[PDB]
Formats: sequence, C-alpha cells, structure tokens
Amino acid sequence: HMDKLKDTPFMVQVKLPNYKDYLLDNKQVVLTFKLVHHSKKITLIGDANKILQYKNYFQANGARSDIDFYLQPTLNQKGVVMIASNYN
Amino acid sequence: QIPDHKKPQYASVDDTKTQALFDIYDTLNVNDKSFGDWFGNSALKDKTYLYAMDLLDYNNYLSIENPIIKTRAMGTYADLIIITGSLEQVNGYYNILKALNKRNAKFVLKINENMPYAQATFLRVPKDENKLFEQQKRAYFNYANDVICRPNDEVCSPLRD
Repeated sequence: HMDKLKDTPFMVQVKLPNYKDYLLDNKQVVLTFKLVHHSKKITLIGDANKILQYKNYFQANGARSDIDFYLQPTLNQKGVVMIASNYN
Repeated sequence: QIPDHKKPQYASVDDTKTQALFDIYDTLNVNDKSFGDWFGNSALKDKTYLYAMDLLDYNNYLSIENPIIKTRAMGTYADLIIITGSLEQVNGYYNILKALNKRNAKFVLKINENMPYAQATFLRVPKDENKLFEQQKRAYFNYANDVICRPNDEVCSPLRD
C-alpha cells in the first residue's frame, strides 16, 4: 500500500495467520479491499445470504455509508461476484 | 469493546509537528479512517475503473483481511521488522516480508515455539548517522515498554528482550 501518509513514523504490531494461508489468499484479499475502499458503486451477485453479509461488513458501521450498494440474489450459484466501479 | 489503553495512538516523537502512530496492541482496524489513509493508495482514488471479481469465502475473508492489509502497508515501509513465533512461521514470514519490504529493513527473528500464530512488529523511524538510527530505535522500544505497555500485557513480550 502506497500513500502520502508515508512520510509518518509508526510502530505497529500484527497478529498474523498461518503464513501458508497468507501466501494462498493475500493477493485476492488485497483486491477486495482495494476495490471496496476506493469504489463508489459496488454490486454483489450471489446467494441472498452471503451478499447481505458482505454488504454489511463492507459498510463498516457507516464508514462507507457513501458507497452505493446493489444486491442481486441468486440461487444456483456458489460464491459471490463483486463488481466495483469508480469515476471522477 | 477495545480497552482504552489498547486503542492505537499518535504521540509527538520530537519537536516536529509529525507525530508517530503507535499500534502496539494490533487494534488499528484497516477500514478505520480515523488515523488517516494508511491503507489504500491515492493511485486509484479518482481513477475511473470497472472491475469484476470472485469474493473469497466470507468467514475466511473476515479473519484475514486486517492482518493481510495492515502487514502489506506497514511491512512495505518499515526499517525494522521483528517476527516472533515458531521457527516454521518466522521463516515463512521472513521470506514473505523480505520480498515485500521496499526500505531494506533489518530483520530480527525471535523464536517462541509456544506461539500458535506468528507476530510481526513493524518500526519506521522519522526522516555516524548510523548511530542516530540506533538511538532512535532504542527510544521507540522504550516508549512502548515504559509508557504504552502494561507490565503483564503479553502482546508486548517481543518488545522487551
């Protein structure tokens, strides 16, 4: 991650998962966060349950109450598809 | 929910206006904008984009989002990285973080075979000059032990050899 707050000193501790899990999923975790952090429209397509859970985690107790979420319940579909878009 | 001394805190490390972030207890949430835009770049902030992806399984994602995002931001820029835990784990993360780090950090591996998960400690210092560097590092580790850490807080054990 690369910000104009990287002039700033820090001292941070992190409780890590199993590094094998990090290796396995870090690239995809970064996408997800990168895409919801910056996006203005998120669309979630998947099981009616799973997409409601993600919409709520993503909304962060209203730290992202400015994102426009659009849910599309499905049935015969395993997984959740996110579509993020941004614009100036 | 989070005890007040465990909340992440800024602290004036000098007569500079630039304060330093102390998250000794791993409680800075990544989605939290309070302390500034540490995580997430501005190379996407207003770029027009449209992307489609398969989300990780939700429970799995929840339990690794904060460590993975925080590690990636902090560990990229640190000058000292300590990895504490089993031999199998500190080794695994030394290779992960040597790769990630863009500021030639020094690595210290502290072996603790009772720790079921490893623990990384990320220090970045402001701005013969090698002697200054060492003294700065000693003052941050003192400010964390004396000021921030409670005597029996166990997260703090890799800060106090």
